[PDB]
Amino acid sequence: MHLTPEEKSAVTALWGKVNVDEVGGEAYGRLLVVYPWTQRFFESFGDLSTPDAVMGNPKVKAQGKKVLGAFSDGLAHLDNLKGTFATLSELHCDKLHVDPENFRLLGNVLVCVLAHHFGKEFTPPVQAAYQKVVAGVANALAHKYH
Amino acid sequence: MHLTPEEKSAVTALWGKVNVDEVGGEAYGRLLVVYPWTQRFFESFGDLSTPDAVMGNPKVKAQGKKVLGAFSDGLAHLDNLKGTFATLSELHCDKLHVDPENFRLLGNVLVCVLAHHFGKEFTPPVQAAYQKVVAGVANALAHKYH
Amino acid sequence: MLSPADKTNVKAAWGKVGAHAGEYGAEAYERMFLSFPTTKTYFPHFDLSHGSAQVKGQGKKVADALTNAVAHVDDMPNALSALSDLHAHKLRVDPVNFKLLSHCLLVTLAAHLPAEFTPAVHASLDKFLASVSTVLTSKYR
Amino acid sequence: MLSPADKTNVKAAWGKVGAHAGEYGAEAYERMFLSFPTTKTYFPHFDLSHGSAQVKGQGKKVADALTNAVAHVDDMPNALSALSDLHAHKLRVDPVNFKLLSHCLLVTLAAHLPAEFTPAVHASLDKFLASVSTVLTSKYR
Ligand code: HEM
Ligand code: HEM
Ligand code: HEM
Ligand code: HEM
Repeated sequence: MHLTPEEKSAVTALWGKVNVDEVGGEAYGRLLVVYPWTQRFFESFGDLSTPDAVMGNPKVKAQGKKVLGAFSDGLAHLDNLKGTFATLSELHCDKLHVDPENFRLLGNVLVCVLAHHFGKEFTPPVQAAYQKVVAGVANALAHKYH
Repeated sequence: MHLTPEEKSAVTALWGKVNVDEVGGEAYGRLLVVYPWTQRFFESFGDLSTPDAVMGNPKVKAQGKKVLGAFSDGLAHLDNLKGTFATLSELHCDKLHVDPENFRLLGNVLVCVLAHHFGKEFTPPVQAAYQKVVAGVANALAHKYH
Repeated sequence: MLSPADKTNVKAAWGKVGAHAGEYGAEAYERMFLSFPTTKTYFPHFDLSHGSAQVKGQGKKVADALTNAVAHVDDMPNALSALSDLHAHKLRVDPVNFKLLSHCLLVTLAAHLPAEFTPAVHASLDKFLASVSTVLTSKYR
Repeated sequence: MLSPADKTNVKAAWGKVGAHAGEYGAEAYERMFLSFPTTKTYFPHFDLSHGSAQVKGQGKKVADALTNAVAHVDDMPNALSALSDLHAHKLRVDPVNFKLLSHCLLVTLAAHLPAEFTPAVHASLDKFLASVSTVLTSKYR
């Protein structure tokens, strides 16, 4: 993984207009609606019966906020994602048992949410830069699996 | 690429017994029978209509030989597969226009052929070592695509 | 399998695409060529610069096919029969690439249909494009 | 779509597996856990060491399901219906992992059936395991 200076500036400029908590809850709710097998980790969260129940569930919103907050802090370390997500990688493998294909699905749902939120500002080149970033984050979180 | 001492020893010892030309012709033939859309690059090779015709076609066997011969040369440079295959990477992208998913398909077919040829000697741990290596080589060959 | 509710969702969303289907089809291809450069290996004969007539024409033909599938959603295999033959016997695009274009069509729709792209509609569109992709690769072997 | 020749090939190959089907199911999971370590996330409650009786048990169950599928090759969705319900609504294995066990299945048959794993039989078996996987994931959404 490698970004040009141009790609980096495009990622950072758009991320400055993101409400991390709102975007986090909308991407993580849409992950659970669109790919419902990812609900397997969240039986303790209550009502996930319909799309409206998922999107309105406060435990789903809390999880999204935690996950995007970590993603966000990762954007300050684009030159060292493997070193930044090393400990979280170990935790997702050894303790949480999350298949890393889930990270890839979240990445594509997040790109769809940014396009929905920014409309025409989310141009083809800006999408291409974010596609590299989410693949890089997913690769960094899968790195310590064994 | 990083391989344990155990994985590297498993790879090298088995490869000392491979007849590169025979295994090459068998693996490339099976690739064209099992995933027939891969025949799109080989319209000048002759009759590819039935399994027998593909397996007995001399141009398929020569192509198999070629490809496994270069694969074999890569096994001598396991610490730097990207630098070793940089020139062929650019050739496959810019001149031959081959989608790199084809490299992953050949890798799995090659694993099946090694199991067919060696039997019980191709144990679970030996297969695992080879899975890492074919994945490494496909990634090295896709590296210079743009 | 598409449920009755999915069918309703797709028909509503594609109806709001309306006359822009061909422009959106072209934008989805441009998005895929930039984000996933290995897909450019199937178009070495194309001028791939932004706004080329070849890319605009490909966009329009792919939109027309999707419009035919929405109108015949209960009989897709028969409606897309000629295209499933062409992709299996002549173009022979590896099946992984259908998932990359479907993703780029979903991004394109999200960016142009802010009111209509709800969670439930996103889910129905994703399923519909997976079903179209399944029909177009059904005769590969 | 499985042709008459594919069905004949699959029934002849699975017939030779015979009473070894459970042994071979177990070896396929063992091959899969070592080759693709991410699939171990679905069995945190298992002892995954070589020889494990829990892996042997899982191998036998899967192999019996496949025998049932071979016997009902023209009626697979109904014969595997409980099993498609279980994977979609309780186990929720991501669909990508069925490709990985199918490859490991094929490697195991090659390693144990040299005379029978011809190019044509290998192509029919891969088509059959993709059909089984398609039925098992058909109710996920
Ligand atoms: C960008 C990708 C992701 C990032 C950065 C991320 C990050 C995190 C963080 C920071 C935590 C809290 C760790 C702690 O307790 O110290 C966490 C917990 C967790 N994550 Fe991930 N996550 C990601 C994707 C996912 C996905 C896709 C899933 C499953 C679909 C998942 C499942 C979980 C679960 C089950 C927990 C524990 C929740 C709890 O105990 O309340 N994560 N993640
Ligand atoms: C292990 C992976 C591979 C290696 C190491 C490899 C290597 C090679 C080599 C050494 C050549 C000869 C080039 C020359 O003229 O100097 C070649 C040619 C070629 N390769 Fe690859 N190859 C691999 C996989 C594939 C696959 C999977 C395909 C497509 C299914 C493919 C498509 C081609 C084509 C179309 C040619 C040109 C053949 C001709 O001259 O008619 N290669 N490759
Ligand atoms: C939603 C999935 C798709 C649909 C509905 C679709 C539909 C079509 C249609 C209607 C045509 C034109 C046939 C004609 O000229 O009459 C076509 C051609 C073509 N498609 Fe597919 N397509 C799809 C996916 C793909 C993908 C993923 C690729 C490659 C990445 C692709 C590559 C091509 C190519 C190379 C041609 C021939 C273009 C030319 O030379 O004019 N298609 N497609
Ligand atoms: C050919 C494809 C497969 C078939 C035919 C199949 C069939 C079965 C069967 C018959 C059972 C036992 C159900 C019972 O208790 O009645 C089962 C359980 C299970 N399968 Fe699948 N399966 C397949 C693929 C997979 C894959 C790829 C995975 C994950 C990588 C998987 C994960 C599981 C798990 C975790 C269980 C529950 C095991 C336990 O805790 O006892 N299966 N499967």
